[PDB]
Amino acid sequence: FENRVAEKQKLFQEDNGLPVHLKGGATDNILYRVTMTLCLGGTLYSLYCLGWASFPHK
Amino acid sequence: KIKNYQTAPFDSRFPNQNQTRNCWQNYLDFHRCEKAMTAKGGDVSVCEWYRRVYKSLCPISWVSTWDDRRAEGTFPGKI
Amino acid sequence: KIKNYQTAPFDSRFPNQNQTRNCWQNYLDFHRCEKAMTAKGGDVSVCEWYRRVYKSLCPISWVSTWDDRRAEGTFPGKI
Amino acid sequence: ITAKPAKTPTSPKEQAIGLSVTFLSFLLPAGWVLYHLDNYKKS
Amino acid sequence: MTHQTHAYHMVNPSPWPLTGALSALLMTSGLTMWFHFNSMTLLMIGLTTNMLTMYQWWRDVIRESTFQGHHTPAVQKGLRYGMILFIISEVLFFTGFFWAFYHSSLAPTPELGGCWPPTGIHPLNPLEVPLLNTSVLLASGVSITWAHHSLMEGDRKHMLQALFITITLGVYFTLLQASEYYEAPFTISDGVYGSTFFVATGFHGLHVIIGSTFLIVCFFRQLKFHFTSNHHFGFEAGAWYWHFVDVVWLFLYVSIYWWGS
Amino acid sequence: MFINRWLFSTNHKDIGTLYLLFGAWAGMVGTALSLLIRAELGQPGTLLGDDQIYNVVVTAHAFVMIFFMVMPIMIGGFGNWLVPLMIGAPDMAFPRMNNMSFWLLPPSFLLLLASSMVEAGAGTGWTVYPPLAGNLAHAGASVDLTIFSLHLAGVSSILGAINFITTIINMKPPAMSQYQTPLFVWSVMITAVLLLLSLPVLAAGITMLLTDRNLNTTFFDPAGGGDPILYQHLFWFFGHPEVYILILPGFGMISHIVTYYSGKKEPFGYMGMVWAMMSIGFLGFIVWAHHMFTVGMDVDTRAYFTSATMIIAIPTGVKVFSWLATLHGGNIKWSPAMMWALGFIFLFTVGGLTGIVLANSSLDIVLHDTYYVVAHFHYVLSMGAVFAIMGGFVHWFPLFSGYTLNDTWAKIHFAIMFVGVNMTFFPQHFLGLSGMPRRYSDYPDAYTMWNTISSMGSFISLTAVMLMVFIIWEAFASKREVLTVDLTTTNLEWLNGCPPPYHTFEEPTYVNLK
Amino acid sequence: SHYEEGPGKNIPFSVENKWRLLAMMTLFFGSGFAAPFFIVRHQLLKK
Amino acid sequence: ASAAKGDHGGTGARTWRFLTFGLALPSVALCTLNSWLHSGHRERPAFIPYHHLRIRTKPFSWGDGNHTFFHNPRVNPLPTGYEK
Amino acid sequence: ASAAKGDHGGTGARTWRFLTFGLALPSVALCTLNSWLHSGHRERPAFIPYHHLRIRTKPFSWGDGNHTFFHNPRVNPLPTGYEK
Amino acid sequence: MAYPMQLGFQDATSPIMEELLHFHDHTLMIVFLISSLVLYIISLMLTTKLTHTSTMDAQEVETIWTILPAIILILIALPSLRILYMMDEINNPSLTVKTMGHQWYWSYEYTDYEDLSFDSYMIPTSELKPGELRLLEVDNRVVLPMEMTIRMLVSSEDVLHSWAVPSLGLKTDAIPGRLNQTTLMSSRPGLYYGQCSEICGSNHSFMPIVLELVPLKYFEKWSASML
Ligand code: HEA
Ligand code: HEA
Ligand SMILES: [Cu+2]
Ligand SMILES: [Cu+2]
Ligand SMILES: [Cu+2]
Ligand SMILES: [Mg+2]
Ligand code: NA
Repeated sequence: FENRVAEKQKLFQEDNGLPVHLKGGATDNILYRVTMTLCLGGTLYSLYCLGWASFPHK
Repeated sequence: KIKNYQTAPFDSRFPNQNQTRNCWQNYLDFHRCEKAMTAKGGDVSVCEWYRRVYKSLCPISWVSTWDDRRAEGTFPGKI
Repeated sequence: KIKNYQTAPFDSRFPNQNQTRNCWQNYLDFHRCEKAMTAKGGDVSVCEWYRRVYKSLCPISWVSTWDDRRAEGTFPGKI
Repeated sequence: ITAKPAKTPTSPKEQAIGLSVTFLSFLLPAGWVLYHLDNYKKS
Repeated sequence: MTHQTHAYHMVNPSPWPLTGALSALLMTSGLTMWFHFNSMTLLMIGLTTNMLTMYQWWRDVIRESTFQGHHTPAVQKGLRYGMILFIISEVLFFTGFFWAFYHSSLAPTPELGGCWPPTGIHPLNPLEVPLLNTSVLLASGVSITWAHHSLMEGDRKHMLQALFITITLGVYFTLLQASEYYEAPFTISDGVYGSTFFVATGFHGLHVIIGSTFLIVCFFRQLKFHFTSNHHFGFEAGAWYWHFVDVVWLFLYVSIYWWGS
Repeated sequence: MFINRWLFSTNHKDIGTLYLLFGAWAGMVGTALSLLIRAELGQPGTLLGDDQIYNVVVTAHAFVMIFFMVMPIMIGGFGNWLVPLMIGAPDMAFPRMNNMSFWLLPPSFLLLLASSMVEAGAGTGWTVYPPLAGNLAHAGASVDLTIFSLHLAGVSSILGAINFITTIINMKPPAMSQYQTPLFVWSVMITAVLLLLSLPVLAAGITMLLTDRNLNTTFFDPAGGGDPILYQHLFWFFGHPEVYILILPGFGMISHIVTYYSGKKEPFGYMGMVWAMMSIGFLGFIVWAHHMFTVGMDVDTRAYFTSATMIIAIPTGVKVFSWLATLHGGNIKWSPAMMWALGFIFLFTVGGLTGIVLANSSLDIVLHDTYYVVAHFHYVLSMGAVFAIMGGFVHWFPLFSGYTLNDTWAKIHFAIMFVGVNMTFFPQHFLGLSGMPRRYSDYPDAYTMWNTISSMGSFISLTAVMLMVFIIWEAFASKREVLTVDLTTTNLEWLNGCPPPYHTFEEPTYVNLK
Repeated sequence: SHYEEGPGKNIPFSVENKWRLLAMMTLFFGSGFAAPFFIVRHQLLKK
Repeated sequence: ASAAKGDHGGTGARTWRFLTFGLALPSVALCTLNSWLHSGHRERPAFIPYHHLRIRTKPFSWGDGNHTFFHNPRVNPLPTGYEK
Repeated sequence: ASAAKGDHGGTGARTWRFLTFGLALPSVALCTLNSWLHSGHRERPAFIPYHHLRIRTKPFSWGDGNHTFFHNPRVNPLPTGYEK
Repeated sequence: MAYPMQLGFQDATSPIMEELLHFHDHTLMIVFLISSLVLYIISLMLTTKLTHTSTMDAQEVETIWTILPAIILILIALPSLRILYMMDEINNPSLTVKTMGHQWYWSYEYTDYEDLSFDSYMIPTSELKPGELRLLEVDNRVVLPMEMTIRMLVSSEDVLHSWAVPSLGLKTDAIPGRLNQTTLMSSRPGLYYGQCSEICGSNHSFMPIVLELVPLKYFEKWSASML
């Protein structure tokens, strides 16, 4: 392959005020939002299950 | 030859609070003696001792299940 | 019940070229059976098997020395 | 430890109220459940 | 609030800890839904958010070190202690399982036949596949060492080559172990013998997979030149972890496969 | 932005604050649970109706106070806030990971709450011993939910231990040796070592309990050749260390408080003090079986365990005496915090002596599983850990907030709690000697008086905690900001003012290599 | 970053109004203390 | 057994390469040859309904809840005996 | 058992001095206390002329050639039985 | 058994329990000593205006406060261990009785000669005859000959239980698959109560143990009347 590390150093050191988890571009953002969505959605889902199970369902 | 038996006496092989082996061993030993004496045309009256001891120490339920197991041939101990 | 004995048969406990334990064990077992059957008022005819086996396998000299030892009470095996 | 005087002093009356509200938030909900223990026990 | 004059790393606020914490909630309760209300959705969602979190968290660590240069010598030294301490707790984790094993096998209960292995159990032969597994893992302990040295000497081709061999060896062990699991005449439900055998070697097996992907990560980072001949902590940790996995196996082999059967 | 700051934090101070808040909340849950216990036992007969609810409550009480109140407050709260400040560090070694240690706690607590809501809850005792905890006597998700809560809490603290040890060892001023770090820092380092080594054995143990309930393994089921006693060994191998983990940070705080309010530059016998905590930490790993004296172990091993357990009093003795030696000749300020510390020194001594009585396996036969042991651990935990937690809290509260408490109210608070707890637990020594078992929801008529007095003492303490909530309100409501603090020369944490800025030690301290 | 600093500013709750604080504290500790009692009730109400 | 292959079992990437290809890998081939010049097939064990085996205190949360995860019909009997 | 005394079991002469006097030596005192709060006297064993003991295929090249080097009359019988 | 407003141990019914009472008196004497010493010192330290805030030499007194406690501990341990060994002491019993804990009652088995077995349940407070003890009465007591060395073997058929009888100085856990042995010996006839001492579920508080000690002669007839 070829060494393109220096090029990525520049992209990430660029003073754009972005935190490292987003500094990489537009994709970091979609991943981030996908992750947060599943976590919150799933958390809501689990709370619901906890509720159903809390009551005798049989 | 003892039948003036009060109860299983102290056995140095099993000197501590845990007597699980004492019951177990005497139960095995008996059935092994009984088998030998019955398999070589002899007297089981020798095997008596062990039955008294294991009878004194072993919980009823253990003895019942072990017997049932021996009947169905799933007794894990080598008799 | 065997007395139609040819010689000590194959014993899976002692499957290799070294048969030292085979002799030893059978010698022990016999004297232990003999003692039990004599000590609980019974038949030693059960203990026969072991005597035939150990007799077939043990060298004369070993059997002699072990007996002498038992007589003087210096037999190391626990009978 | 030395301090400036209170920036928004809590007069005795204000304290009395604050103490009252606090105690109540601890005693009421539990008293309600406890009072009704029978109503639940009988099933 | 000036320019910092210490060599440490102040990390940007990150959502990954929250996300990872939530993942843990999803997996455990997902496991609870699976075990009792026979459903895998929650567990599946949990597994997914967990990978996403590990991917992004470690991605950032790379960004912060390789790309932003925050791993000064002080920071690295910290990372070393962290890794070691982590391995130590893993050792104690496995110690619980060796305790269980030794406890059961040294004092076999009446219900087992009062002997070890329990009557009815047909243990595997340690001179067959288990000997093989042993030689495969130790061999990868040797190749990973060659990898390390190639790296320190700046030899990119050999580092990649040695790293590759190490990896195929670890993959090979996984396949062999998986085959044995299938071929084995006893199961996890076969009393304390099957219990002890399968959770101890099962967890180790799980660690062999974790170490392999860790090394796979190191492989790709090397393809992209992330490592310099002097700064390559990700690899060192990958290697230490690999030797731990190697050692734990040696104990299983001697204890459970050899002595315990 | 509330988010970036409070949910995505990487600041040791904000995380420490989050822990103090969580721990304060959990303490209310735990206190409520302790009152339901005494409510049931405050009059002969049954109050709750079914004794499984009682058992569920007794269990929850223990987990909440231990895992969700004491540890988060002491280690997560005071640990994160003070550790970096005392050694001149910018933050912890792994500030992002540190945030996960905290966020693993709410989910973990949720699972514990969920366990008592589904099915009939887990009425197993905090020891959660099998077969009672097995899938037969406790079928359903409850115990499994309990096990998972414990996994998360374990992961949280293991990760925390790694952080504290790394930080304390790697991030001090280059010239400062370990023998120049304050005692609290040492106390939290030793605790972290204990957590690192003990928590994983617990995790292994409860994972085995989990597979027994759901994967048909038989580690603890005799049917498959397992042994319920194996569980006990693994659990308590973690369990004794745990009790020392709950008190060590407190030993640290008490040393700082006694030193400060006596007007001394340093505690007496600093190295004897370091030696003592290491010794306690070490010996704390080889005495576990004193919790299993009625289980049927060989007499020789029982003699070993009582002998070993007793040597722990020697190093503990040098600490008690060193605290007293610190007071010697001091210019004493009778502040609330100092009051809490004096109470600790005495109460802890009582509770520890009582533990020496129980160390005797012969005598423990008749004391084991009676209220005499409940009296012991409540002296060392409810009047040890908690008293340290209160002294440390009123002492450093101004550093955390920038505001001061009303000292008179604080003293009123101490006085009430001092009465409440003694009234509550002292009588229980009688119950135990006279034979009252633990974990009972009702008792033979003869034990009525003491149980009655005891339940009454528990309401006094209730008053004290309600009062405390008010005290915090009034401090924040009045807003008396701090001006000057005494003895900053030997108390670094205060040097940056109250409260310290978000980022402290942006420029390191300067320490000569003389 | 540009987070605010000083007394009453390093906390996740506003302390600008003593009475609104009274309410939040009340809810906070209150819900905490109340939880066990409602769980016991919940359990008594299934059977 | 024991061990002693002359010297150089330390220092030099060339040395570790040497050990990798001259000792490690060959050992793997030998154990592979052995593990295949031995590994054929163990006759499936006689089924006897021991109570300390084929444990079932709670059904597995998958399949029919009576089959272990890597169930192998040829060698793993159900609690009632072999399958087919 | 196990072990874990907090940290510092490495680096610094002060540290090793600390371990020497705070852990090593105290262990020796404890084991000394034990080894003396236990060590009294084992009643001399009953003499039985076993043939696998008190071996004599060639006389010792010292004394009367029938006494082992650190012969202790109270506990070491000659082949013929105890001395006095 | 325990009486209202009791402070210490129940009166001793056996010799080891007597031994324990005395050993406890001994230990308590010491805890009073230490605890009073610590309180006196604390009050001494807090009652003077004299100050000495400069540094004090560490080591010097540290030896007194290390050696002294070491001596005191040896004074508690010797006796402790002596008794510990007596309790396990090689006894030669004249009867063996087994008890098996069950979820919510104890069952007894005397099987030396016969196959005598019976369950023992708590008598509900609503079926108590006047003068009977509320949560302590059992319908079928465990009768044993007074003044004899009985061997008790404890186990369980379900969860853990603990068979205890304070007055006699006994507590042995009942563990499934395990037989634990303890040695009983009463020096007086009478009724002696105890209670399950290991959490076993919902009715852990309601499965007492009542021992009835009478002369041999009466034990034998009772055995036979129980089948
Ligand atoms: C803060 C936690 C804490 C601490 C610090 C300790 C400290 C001690 N505890 Fe205990 N203890 C618990 C909390 C704690 N414990 C808990 C929770 C349980 C019950 C768990 C359960 O089953 O649920 C328990 C139970 C427990 C048992 C089990 C009893 C049974 O179940 O039957 C035993 C047994 O030995 C014991 C002993 C000790 C000892 C010897 C100390 C020693 O560390 C004390 C040393 C302190 C002193 C000795 C006082 C100061 C010293 C001096 C002034 C010097 C002079 C002293 C002498 C010469 C004697 N404790
Ligand atoms: C840290 C440990 C801890 C604490 C503090 C307590 C506190 C209390 N405990 Fe205990 N309890 C245990 C842990 C603890 N407990 C354990 C382990 C068991 C055994 C469980 C089992 O058997 O399985 C037990 C069991 C137990 C029993 C035995 C139950 C039985 O055997 O049936 C009893 C009975 O009276 C009891 C009562 C009390 C009471 C009245 C309080 C009261 O003191 C409550 C009063 C309130 C406080 C003393 C604390 C207030 C502090 C705060 C609110 C935090 C403040 C916050 C900040 C400043 C940031 N508890
Ligand atoms: Cu302990
Ligand atoms: Cu019970
Ligand atoms: Cu019980
Ligand atoms: Mg118990
Ligand atoms: Na009650």
